[PDB]
Amino acid sequence: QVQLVQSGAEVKKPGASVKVSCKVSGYTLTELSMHWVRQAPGKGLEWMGGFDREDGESIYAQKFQGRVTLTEDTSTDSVYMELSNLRSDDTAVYFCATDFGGSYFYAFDIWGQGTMVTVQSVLTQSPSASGTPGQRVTISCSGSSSNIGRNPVNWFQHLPGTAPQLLIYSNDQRPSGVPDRFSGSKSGTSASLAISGLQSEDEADYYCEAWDDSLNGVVFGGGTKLT
Amino acid sequence: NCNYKRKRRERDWDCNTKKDVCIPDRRYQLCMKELTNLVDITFRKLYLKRKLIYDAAVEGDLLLKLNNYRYNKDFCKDIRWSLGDFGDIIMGTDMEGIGYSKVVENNLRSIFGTDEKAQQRRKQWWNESKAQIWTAMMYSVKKRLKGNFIWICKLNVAVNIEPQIYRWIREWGRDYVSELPTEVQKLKEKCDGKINYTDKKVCKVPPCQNACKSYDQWITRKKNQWDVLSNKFISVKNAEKVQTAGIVTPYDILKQELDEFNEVAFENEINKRDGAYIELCVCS
Repeated sequence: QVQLVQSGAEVKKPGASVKVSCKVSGYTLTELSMHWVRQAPGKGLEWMGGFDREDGESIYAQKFQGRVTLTEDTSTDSVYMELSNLRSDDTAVYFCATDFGGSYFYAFDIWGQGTMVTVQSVLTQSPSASGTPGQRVTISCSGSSSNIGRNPVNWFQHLPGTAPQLLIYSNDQRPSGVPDRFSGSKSGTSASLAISGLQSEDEADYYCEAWDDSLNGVVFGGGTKLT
Repeated sequence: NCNYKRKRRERDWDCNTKKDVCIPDRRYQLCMKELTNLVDITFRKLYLKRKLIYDAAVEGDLLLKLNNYRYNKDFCKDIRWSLGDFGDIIMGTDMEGIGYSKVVENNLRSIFGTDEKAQQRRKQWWNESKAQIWTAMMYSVKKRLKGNFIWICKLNVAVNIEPQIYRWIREWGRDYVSELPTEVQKLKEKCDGKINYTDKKVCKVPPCQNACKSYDQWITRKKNQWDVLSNKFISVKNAEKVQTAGIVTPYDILKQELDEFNEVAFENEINKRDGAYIELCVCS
């Protein structure tokens, strides 16, 4: 039992600042990495930054390096992320997630419920997919050799309303609770998720994630929605 | 071979590839996938470290599977033995240095250098990185169960530098004490009891005489393996000039690692003069 609980919804005026909390419940914060990602209503998942605990020295995305500052408080067992110079398009839902056992890995495991705040991408996925109960479907991820070629790939099942959940990590491995019908593969410069026997619980948007050596950051794919 | 691990003792120690030493099957299977396909501070610090983490995470994953997902001491020692080999590869003390390992060495030399001052930079880089490599091997074991996680395996015990030949004698002695009861339990079933009224079954019973030739074949590989490994230890201990805290003979390494290690019986066991063997496989 390891929970992540974030603060309530906040509303800010364009240009102001906002600080979101993220508290751990059931394991010592002192060992986790505590990254952060957001998703606007229309747009997809985007990775902002995180605290690489194995080395300290938190890392951020590229066009965010002058707006985000991550703090911590060991007494309250929580993390804080502040965004300055809030633009109108920064309206989105912000998540805190960690890998829980990763040093240089980002197969996020424990996610928060999100925080509603009111004021493309290197990996390329198919714009949309559709299938019928009982058939094989194949969502594909394609990127350069500097992100997918030489690094592991992950997959996510994000149901709008709830937080994403880890589906596949290390390009081949599935967690405990993930059904057996899911499976991943990677070859050359493209990964692909496979759902053998599409059932009714596929009402989600699917993303691929990998580490880009040239960017030194976590990158997400555009997105893919099945029906 | 970064796919799965052969079952325990499916293959024994290889004393033939390099004549001066016996190599355990785990060393061959050590995952070095990313460490080979590598073909400027960032060349080593960031890139080579990531490549080594990707390999260490796999090794720590397949070793957990090798141990039937049991989180016990037998698993921690497989981590400890393998993490060290990763180090001897980086530090240029890999005793095997054959085949796919030759590519890794050339890769490291094109990064750090080739002279004496390169081993130091490589030995230094291992010290300032060995901890992170241990956290990588513990990846799968820690991801698997978010809660209820415990540091069964300890860090400093695994990242304590020790000559490779030492850590392999530790692994060998652990394999010996696990194998001996089995080869004896088989012997007991087919040779216990007396045949007529006072004679031993091995004198006439072929079924017992066959289990003896199996034990005779096994104990001979153990004696020979011990002979090679202990000679290779003497060659290294004599050439290193470091006191390594209380280890003089290779029998000390077993005393440290094994519980209730009676080297008197060990010498008797590997020389076919122990008690149980005479009662079961020696007629007169």
